[PDB]
Amino acid sequence: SGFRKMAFPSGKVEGCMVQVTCGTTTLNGLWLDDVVYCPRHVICNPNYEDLLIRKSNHNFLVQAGNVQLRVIGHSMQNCVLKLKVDTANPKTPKYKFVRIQPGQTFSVLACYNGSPSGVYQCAMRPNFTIKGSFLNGSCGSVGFNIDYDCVSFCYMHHMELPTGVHAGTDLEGNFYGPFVDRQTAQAAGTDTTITVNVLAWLYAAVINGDRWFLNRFTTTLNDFNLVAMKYNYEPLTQDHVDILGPLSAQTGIAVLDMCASLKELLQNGMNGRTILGSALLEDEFTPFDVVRQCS
Amino acid sequence: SGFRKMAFPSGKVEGCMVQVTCGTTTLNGLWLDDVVYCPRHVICNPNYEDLLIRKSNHNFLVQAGNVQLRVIGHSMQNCVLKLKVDTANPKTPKYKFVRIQPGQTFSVLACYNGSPSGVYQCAMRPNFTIKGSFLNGSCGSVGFNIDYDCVSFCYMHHMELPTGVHAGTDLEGNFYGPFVDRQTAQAAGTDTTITVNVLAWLYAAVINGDRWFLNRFTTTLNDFNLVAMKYNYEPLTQDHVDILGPLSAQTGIAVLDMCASLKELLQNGMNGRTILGSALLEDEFTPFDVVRQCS
Ligand SMILES: *C(=O)c1cccc2c(I)n[nH]c12
Ligand SMILES: *C(=O)c1cccc2c(I)n[nH]c12
Ligand SMILES: [Cl-]
Ligand SMILES: [Cl-]
Repeated sequence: SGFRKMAFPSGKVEGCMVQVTCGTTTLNGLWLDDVVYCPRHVICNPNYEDLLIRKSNHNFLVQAGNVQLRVIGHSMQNCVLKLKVDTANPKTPKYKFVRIQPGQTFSVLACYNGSPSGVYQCAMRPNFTIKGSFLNGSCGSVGFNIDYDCVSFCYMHHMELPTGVHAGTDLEGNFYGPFVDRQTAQAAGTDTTITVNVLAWLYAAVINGDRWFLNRFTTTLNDFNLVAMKYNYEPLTQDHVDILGPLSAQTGIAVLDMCASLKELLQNGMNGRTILGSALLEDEFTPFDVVRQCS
Repeated sequence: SGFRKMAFPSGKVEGCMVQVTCGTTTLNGLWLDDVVYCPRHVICNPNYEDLLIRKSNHNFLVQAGNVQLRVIGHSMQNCVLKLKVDTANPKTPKYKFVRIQPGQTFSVLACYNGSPSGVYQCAMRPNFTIKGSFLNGSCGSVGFNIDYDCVSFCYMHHMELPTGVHAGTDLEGNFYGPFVDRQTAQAAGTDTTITVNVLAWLYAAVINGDRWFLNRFTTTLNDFNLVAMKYNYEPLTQDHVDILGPLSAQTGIAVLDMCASLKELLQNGMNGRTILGSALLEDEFTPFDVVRQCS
């Protein structure tokens, strides 16, 4: 019983975190086999190809705890620097670089000066920002999922935007969203609520005995989607209805009956009631998150 | 910027988690130096001294990943079993066994069959329960804080109570609260809201630019405490006012001015507004948690 924002155990990622310094700029890197990955900003209008051609291997200080790693090669891939080192990280887990979709969740290991500070779950918002928790020095901190023994790295932290939300890249240095790794007027676009996640979370609440918000009513996909649009919820698709199948089955509540409940919650609010300890409709749990945690 | 329920990085604890089996009962243990700690329930009205005297070392299967640990001694300390093993855990961190107070937070590493599944933050409620997330098999999962390099273990998971909340022990096997490790009519007592934490979190919101709920008003400790009692909030003490000092100073808001804001929030509710992404007054962040995460 119970329902928490649960992160993956961070051990496998902690053994990969290093400190990278160039000049008087320090930030975090990720040490997998004999490569260290970090934000190319570590070498800072800028023209990064110009800035990098002016560097040598000896201009990069990499520290894994105490041990200094010798840099023997450097190259840029999009917004990430790859520092080749003379030692394979003996703690390298099985890993993959995957890009996630808006609406998907991942764990963030927040790190300062190469030292892990804390782990929390995040969703990629529809507007390709994340509502993270990051202070000066967290640049290079990574986001990940773990399946069996395999770490799927999906995010590397770069920027804080003016609304206090966060912007970064996948591990091949491609930004999520229309953001750049320099100072501009850039701002988060308008965001939406992740409908499939809100329905997943209502399923979690049912599995955990919160049933107050249910009703005998139903609706069609199309009449649901007309109320969705009105309250800045993204459209529900048949794929979404299909991925909610296993939760529908476990609870005996049709997806379109759960939609009728959500329409009533959006039209009436909660009348001072809570669901799974929240007074608002939570949208940062995926169907997979609910199945992973509930039973 | 941002404010998340952040857990400690779990690596140091993951390297200590083992599986313990006795008969057909399996649960989790904690392997520190040459001792394994687990819930004595693993040997299950029961009379545990009777049950334990009937066991031998060979009746305990301890598995650290694949490696079977040889049990060379067994003893009971309150509700915890101590299995002496022939090998010191080479991954033992610096550690302490500390008992926490109601209102204090800790990280939970939820584990199944000796394998870590997920990490989340919990508070010890005033009624000495925790609102955890635990499924069958999580028995033995531990709660902890980390200071520098030192793991302070504070909780070992035992029971789910009929409201779906959780009960366990400190690492010397002394229960938090008036609970026993057997089936009875036992239930959580009435709970209260942790006032000092709610004020800490309002400070976090200010540090992060949520200031809508502030007012020009003040109150005394005693007039605050009269509204506290009415809404099932615990009393605020001068110690509490003292521990809020550093957050008061950083924000320039007197503790008793923040109390006046809280009284208004309790009397009026939020009028459909949010604070740090919540529509209700959050009480599971300590003053230390806010200082740790904010700046
Ligand atoms: C990390 O701190 C980081 C990464 C990319 C761009 C920037 C900027 I402008 N300031 N810090 C950055
Ligand atoms: C762990 O599962 C555990 C610990 C203590 C007591 C009990 C009981 I009764 N069922 N499971 C227990
Ligand atoms: Cl790999
Ligand atoms: Cl120690």
